[PDB]
Amino acid sequence: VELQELNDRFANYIDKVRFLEQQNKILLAELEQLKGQGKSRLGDLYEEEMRE
Amino acid sequence: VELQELNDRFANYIDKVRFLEQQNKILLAELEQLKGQGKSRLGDLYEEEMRE
Amino acid sequence: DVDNASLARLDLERKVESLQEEIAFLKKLHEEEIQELQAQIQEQHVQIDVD
Amino acid sequence: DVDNASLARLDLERKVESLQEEIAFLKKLHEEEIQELQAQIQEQHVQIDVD
Amino acid sequence: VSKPDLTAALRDVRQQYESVAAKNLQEAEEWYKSKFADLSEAANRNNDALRQ
Amino acid sequence: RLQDEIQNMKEEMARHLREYQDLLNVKMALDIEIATYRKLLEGEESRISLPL
Amino acid sequence: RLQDEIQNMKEEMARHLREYQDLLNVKMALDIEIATYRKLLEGEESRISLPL
Repeated sequence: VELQELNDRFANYIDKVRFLEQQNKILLAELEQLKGQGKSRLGDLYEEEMRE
Repeated sequence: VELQELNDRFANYIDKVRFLEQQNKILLAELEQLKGQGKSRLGDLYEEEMRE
Repeated sequence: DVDNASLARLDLERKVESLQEEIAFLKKLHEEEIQELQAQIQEQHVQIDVD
Repeated sequence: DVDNASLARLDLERKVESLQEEIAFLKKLHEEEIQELQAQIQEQHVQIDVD
Repeated sequence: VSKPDLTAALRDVRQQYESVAAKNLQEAEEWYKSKFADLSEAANRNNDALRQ
Repeated sequence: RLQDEIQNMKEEMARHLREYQDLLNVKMALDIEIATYRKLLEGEESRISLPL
Repeated sequence: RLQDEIQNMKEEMARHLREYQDLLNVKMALDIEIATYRKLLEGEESRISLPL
């Protein structure tokens, strides 16, 4: 009974892993956007305007 | 020994809770650097053409 | 007065260049507000403050 | 020749006009991003319940 | 399961105050930028009609 | 006025460092609840892991 | 006009300097999680009981 209660306690801490793996996907999306897709394209577009 | 391995397995999944907490805190320490400098480090190549 | 105006355009361009790092900042700090408003909508649904 | 110098000066005019709105956007969408992110970093955390 | 969580209700109120404190400061900074743009370009309009 | 908004912004950011201090009081309560959830996982899998 | 364009960029920068400082305060809360994960390893070594 303590085996099953501690089995289901490790299952509760796996659901706590899934919750922090979801937080880890928020802070990952928030890392990429400005650095990756912001100034790469918005620089390239204005770099051709100020070259003109 | 099964209830003890499943206690230590809940300790392993508490250390996966701490691991996804530590991964989201690494992505936080990287995204603050990549917001603060990730515009400017991709600008400074193009914008130093434009400044010259 | 094309030169006197152009020296004045370069002091405006110095603002524009610096402020166009700041466009690239601004246009993706808004995609990031839409990720972190999707974080505050997500994060009552999980978790709650994490149980 | 005066038209070509006016085409040069015209890009930096229309830019420094537009970039007054891009500052007025920058302040908001930055301070909105940092505040939703610093709400995420608080929702990161804990519940328990009690015996 | 008979723990309809009080620590979640105390976690909400903290993460909600952390979010509110950040957003109430960021709103005040973004209105300061926006009000500075309005007042500066109203001062430019008056300068420029006074140049025309 | 734009030089005073650079100063009001530094002090609004000094106020956001207090809004984040009061959010950090709630975050440190969740971090104590995580340090306690460790001891609950440690206690429950130990009830499952058992004597001679 | 050039003096105002120079002040507008500094107010935007002066806010972003603490938008990253509050992301370093979020990273400091992740170091409380890293400090708590050592008590999770001390807790896992305790959790197993190694039966009896």
